[PDB]
Amino acid sequence: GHIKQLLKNKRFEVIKALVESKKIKQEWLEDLYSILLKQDTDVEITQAKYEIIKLLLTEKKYLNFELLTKTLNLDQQTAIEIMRNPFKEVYFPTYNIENPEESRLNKALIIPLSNQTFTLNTFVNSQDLETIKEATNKNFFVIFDNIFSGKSYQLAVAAGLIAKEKEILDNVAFTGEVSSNGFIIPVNHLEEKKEITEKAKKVLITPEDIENLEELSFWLNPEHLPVIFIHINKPELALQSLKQMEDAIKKDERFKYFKLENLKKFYRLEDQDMYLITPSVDFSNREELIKILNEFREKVSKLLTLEGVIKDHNKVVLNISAGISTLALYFGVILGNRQASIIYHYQKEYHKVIDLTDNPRKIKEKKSEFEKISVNKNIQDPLMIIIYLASHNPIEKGLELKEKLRAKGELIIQSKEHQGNLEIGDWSDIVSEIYTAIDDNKQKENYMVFSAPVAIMLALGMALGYFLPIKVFHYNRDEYIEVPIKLNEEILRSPF
Amino acid sequence: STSQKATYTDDFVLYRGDDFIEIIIDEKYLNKKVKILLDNDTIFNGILKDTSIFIPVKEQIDLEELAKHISILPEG
Repeated sequence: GHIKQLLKNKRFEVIKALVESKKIKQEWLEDLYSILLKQDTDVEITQAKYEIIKLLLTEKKYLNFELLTKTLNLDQQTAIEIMRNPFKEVYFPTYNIENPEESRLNKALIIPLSNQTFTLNTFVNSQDLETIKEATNKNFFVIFDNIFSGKSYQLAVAAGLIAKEKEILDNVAFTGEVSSNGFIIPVNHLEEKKEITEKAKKVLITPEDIENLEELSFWLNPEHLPVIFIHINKPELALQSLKQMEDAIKKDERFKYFKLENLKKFYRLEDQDMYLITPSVDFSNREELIKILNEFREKVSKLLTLEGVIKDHNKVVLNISAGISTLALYFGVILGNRQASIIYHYQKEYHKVIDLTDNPRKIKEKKSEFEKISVNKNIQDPLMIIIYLASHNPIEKGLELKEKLRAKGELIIQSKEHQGNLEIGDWSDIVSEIYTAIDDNKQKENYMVFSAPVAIMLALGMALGYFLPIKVFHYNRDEYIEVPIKLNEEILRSPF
Repeated sequence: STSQKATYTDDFVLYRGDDFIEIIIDEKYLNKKVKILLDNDTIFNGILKDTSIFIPVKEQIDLEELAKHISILPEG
């Protein structure tokens, strides 16, 4: 046969070329399987082995149990697990000054097993794999696509064993050793490895980025991966504000492993993807507001998709803050009440004030008894909604606008026995009560003004949706200007 | 647009190199007088002592068609 002839002549590049072209006779398979047992004397043999295994795993018409058990001397359970369990490919760089063949971004194919850990490569030390098995509490079969020295692959193999989804392993490479109790150990030649990985258009994770396997698992399989979105009015305070938000995230027990650089590396994000700058906003300009809201939409959708790495949108928590209450209202209206998030309030510390991680749809629910707000209602067809929850009192200008714009009705809402200005605290109940008052007194056409913090307005927008025909007025300095965007326009429909 | 690196027939195996295409003739034609023809043009005619015949590749043609075009013709 051709395979016996080529193997006799040690034509491993031609054998690998035949395997990659998937043009393989069944009668050849046995010989191919025997190649898996040859000594890894040069890179041709190892690459041929790797491609043979990948062909057996991708075109399972060549995967044969009789050859797996008889030719590879595998027990029945391990062979069947190789047949059934899916494989993962992870990337790891190696730099050898003496040999350029060993300086490369190599791949490791990993199949989880139950009670055996082995490899088909002869140059790999068994105890190095047993360390990974002990650290991850998972037995595994592993094969490599290049000959190399060292154990810098331990982090990549642990990542392949821990990660539930294989998408994040396509853009991220790993280097470093692993201890028995799950400690990541530093490795040499970080700069050349980073150069190699970025040359291959991938991001590299070094032992200085993550401390242990638990931190790695937080990034690989997150239950609530935290992303950041902060709207600011001061551009030169962008990065600083981001750092503050990072610190604000670290104060949460659920996100103690969070690091901005680790998020940017793992999910291929830049700083600009997490904030929005409005130098001078005109709330009477429809086109400028349209552009700002479309930018907000694009950035939030990118943060929730992350280039397809994230499958479940509810498994991502958007830590969101703003700098303008009027703009925060539309931000909340667009964001909706289905995405898990955390609304913060900036008082020089970015304090968490509203938490919608577990159950996002619980703002739309109303209250039968008002406990934190006081309402002065007069239900008529044109309702004038006034919200007083800040230091400045907008009630006078609110009533002046009420009779100035020929608004008959009146609905004033303010805090209960807190003397106007509100203190830091849990603000979900306040927003829920305001939404209750607004929805229970909804009319055909209504106008709304407010002097309130950004978080309250953002959560109120998330609660309202785009179902209410409300006209918003922005208060710059002693005067109100109509925002030319109604809160019920089709452009504000929440896609999340 | 084919990324296939190799193909096989009953007589030879085509392998795609960097700047060449290699015909690996079956060992059964060794030390025998053969005539290897690409289409109707002669690429070899003599005693085959080396099973490898290299030809230039220009346009990354489908290796299946090229294998359909190459033929080995022993004499005797």
